[PDB]
Amino acid sequence: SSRLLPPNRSSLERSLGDVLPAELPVPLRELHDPARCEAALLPYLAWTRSVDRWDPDWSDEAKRNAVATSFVLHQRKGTLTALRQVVEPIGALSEVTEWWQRSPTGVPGTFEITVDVSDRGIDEGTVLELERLLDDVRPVSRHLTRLDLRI
Amino acid sequence: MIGMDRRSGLPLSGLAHLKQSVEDILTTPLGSRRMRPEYGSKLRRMVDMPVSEGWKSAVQAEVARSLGRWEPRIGLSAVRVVAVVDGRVDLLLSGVFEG
Amino acid sequence: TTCRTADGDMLDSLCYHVYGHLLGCVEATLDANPGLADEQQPFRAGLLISFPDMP
Amino acid sequence: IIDLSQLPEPEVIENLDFETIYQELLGDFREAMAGEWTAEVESDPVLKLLQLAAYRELLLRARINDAARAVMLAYASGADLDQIGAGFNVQRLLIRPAQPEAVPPVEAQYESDKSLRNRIQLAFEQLSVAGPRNAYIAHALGADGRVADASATSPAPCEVLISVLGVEGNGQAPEAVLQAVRLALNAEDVRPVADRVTVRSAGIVPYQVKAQLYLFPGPEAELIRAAAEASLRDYISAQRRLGRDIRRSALFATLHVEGVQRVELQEPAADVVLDETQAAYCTGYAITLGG
Amino acid sequence: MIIDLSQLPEPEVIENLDFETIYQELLGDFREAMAGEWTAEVESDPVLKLLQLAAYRELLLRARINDAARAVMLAYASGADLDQIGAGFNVQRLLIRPAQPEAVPPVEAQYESDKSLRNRIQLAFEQLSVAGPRNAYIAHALGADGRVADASATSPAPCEVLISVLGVEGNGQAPEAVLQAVRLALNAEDVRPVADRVTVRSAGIVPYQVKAQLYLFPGPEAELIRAAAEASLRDYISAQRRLGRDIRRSALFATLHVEGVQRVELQEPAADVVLDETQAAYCTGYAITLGG
Repeated sequence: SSRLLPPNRSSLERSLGDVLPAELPVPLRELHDPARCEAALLPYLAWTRSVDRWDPDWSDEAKRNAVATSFVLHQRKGTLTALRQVVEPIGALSEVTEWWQRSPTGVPGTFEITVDVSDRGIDEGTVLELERLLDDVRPVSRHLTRLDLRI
Repeated sequence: MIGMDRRSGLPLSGLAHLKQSVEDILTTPLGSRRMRPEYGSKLRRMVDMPVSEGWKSAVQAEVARSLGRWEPRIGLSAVRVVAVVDGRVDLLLSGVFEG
Repeated sequence: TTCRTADGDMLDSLCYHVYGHLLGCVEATLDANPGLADEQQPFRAGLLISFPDMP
Repeated sequence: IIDLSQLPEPEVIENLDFETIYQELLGDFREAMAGEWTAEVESDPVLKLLQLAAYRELLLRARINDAARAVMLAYASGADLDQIGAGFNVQRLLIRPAQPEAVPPVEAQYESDKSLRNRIQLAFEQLSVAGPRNAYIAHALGADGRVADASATSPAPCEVLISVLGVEGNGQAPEAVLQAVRLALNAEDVRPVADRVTVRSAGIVPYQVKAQLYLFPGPEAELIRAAAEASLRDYISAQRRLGRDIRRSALFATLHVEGVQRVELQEPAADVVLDETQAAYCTGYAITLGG
Repeated sequence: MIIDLSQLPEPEVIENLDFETIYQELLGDFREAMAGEWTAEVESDPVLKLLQLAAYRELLLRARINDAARAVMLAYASGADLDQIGAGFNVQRLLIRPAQPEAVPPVEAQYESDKSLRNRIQLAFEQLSVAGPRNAYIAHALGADGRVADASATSPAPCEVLISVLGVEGNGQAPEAVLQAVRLALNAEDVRPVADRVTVRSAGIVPYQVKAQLYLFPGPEAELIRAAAEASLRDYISAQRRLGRDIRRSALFATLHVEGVQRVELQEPAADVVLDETQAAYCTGYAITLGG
């Protein structure tokens, strides 16, 4: 810089001291913070966090929490407590079924779940995603493809 | 040797480069340069000290050190006080040319 | 050997005062210092450099 | 499991060319010399300093980009995924390492790239021990004489249909290799769930390809015809790596190399389907030229 | 394809000189010629004033011959001696800045250095001279500016040569303004009895739309590999602005099947385009989409 020069300096040295270093940003620590990645390279981080399902229609607040909480989701896949948070952009947390609410010892099929989803933002469509968005959280043979919904 | 001028950027070679080579020695303090800490003069430490007859011989002994390091093509002859106005002492830096 | 700066202390001067030479002595200081080079080279008054041994 | 590290390069910082970096520095030089700039100031030793500076952050914008490549798993090179895989509990293993049977012929070998990268990609699918769709897969890749797995369930619940496919040669995997997955899935599954291990869960039909390619009047037809299988013989080994489909266009696009003007296909009348259950095998190929 | 002058062997006529091996010969030619009548080899003898002239002025004449032998060789001449090599090969020394000043200090007429004449005298052979073959009709057809590359043909042997000029301004058609701009150059830079039928082209914009029903996995990389296959489509078609112009169906499979797509469906390319040199091609656009 011009400050790194000795006290004796011309205006030429002080000018070339302000140009010849030519400092640059180093955007390298920002690559692993999902709240500080740029929007053009956010799905690179979503790949290494193994975000299984992705939509190019969400807001960035709904894209970055799927990467930031990709650990807590993938740590507990068989639980309900991350089935609650896997449906984050579709804002819905209403009701869930369990064994003893049905009196005759469960359904034939040993209680596949029929969860309750309550969306209010999008009304057209928004059904055909939830049987496959919830597929990774669902185990391969602990549930059946029976599903319940609400608009 | 052909270098460029400090101001105005013009490449001047023979003896105008010789004079600005000396005045980069005398006016840089020590350690002000980057990665070259043993460069420059202690004349900035001699700034605003009383002009005694031991101050004169300490400037002759320090210009000769600092020009002896980074100016081998100048043989220093003498440094003399030639005038005194309020604060402004002025020194006739005389030396023969070698190299 | 942790030292604290002033608002005008500079890196190549400091590790010349500590080590005695500058051949291989600045980048070894920048190696074992997190976020030192990110800070501006005319230092602020309260940043700490841990100078390593064998530069 | 699809490789991301074969795409065009992402630029985290922009990589400008040499001229607009240079003119940006002159715009910084006119503003710094403001009030005292003259046209005689920008002399020959002054401009060649600015041509150095325009060359050095051309090497710094290339340095920030090359650093940002090797941090992301997309375009990370060797001896650096060990720094990333330590953050994902992925350590490379030893495939017959340096045991000196005789001391000067040292035979050292580690795990290579682009499958170690898959194990870093399959890191978060190994945390959940309650068995999602990929934890039955990612724990079944512990063996060596196989290829990756696909999971499905047609029958009654807690009956897992996993298709253990294997790349070692002509089709069928050995049944002694089949028993290793139940030793690999004991404290990884759910305890009430119970799997059946089917090696070929749908069946194998024999496939071939016969292509009459044309090459340009030009370079030699010996290494360019053989270069068509360089993108094909690794493509067939990657079909049951995901257990997914081949197409008619898979028999076209895997034969286009540098120096192709037209191709030809006869072996399928229409394309075949290979689902998550269905897989197949290709017996023997014959790709020649029509000219 | 020229050879550098720094790898040439040294010639025969250029000699290293020595004052002693001329002067010790003049001693060894005069001492035997006196037959012992002169034997004072002290320098104060006035023959050694003169034998140090006949060995010094000869060394000047031996050097003038070496100076003149370098002046007639291309790898050693300089100054006004490459002007004589330059005047024989119709090559003149350049003018970077002009000769005449407007101010009181005279601006020197800046000529290029003699190290760049050796560039230009040696490139005076591989130079555009006449449009004989197919590689020279097109390079002599670079008089206009708003235009991309071109190729030539000849349907009969004895008379006619065909050049199908296409210029990228709008859709790639050749305007009638640059039809005459080509024909102004080919009248004196061709062989004289050419029937240079410089039309626009036989067929220019033959609109080749593309559509691709891309089928992807809906995961995280579905935005990145969709634009990566789209970027491979951009520089492909931009390389198809050509008379090789092999617009196809299966050559666009490898463009779009990049690493991880499931399949593709090309609708408007259904068959391969039949190829001749005379016609041209154009792509009007596309409507890229996801399968779902």
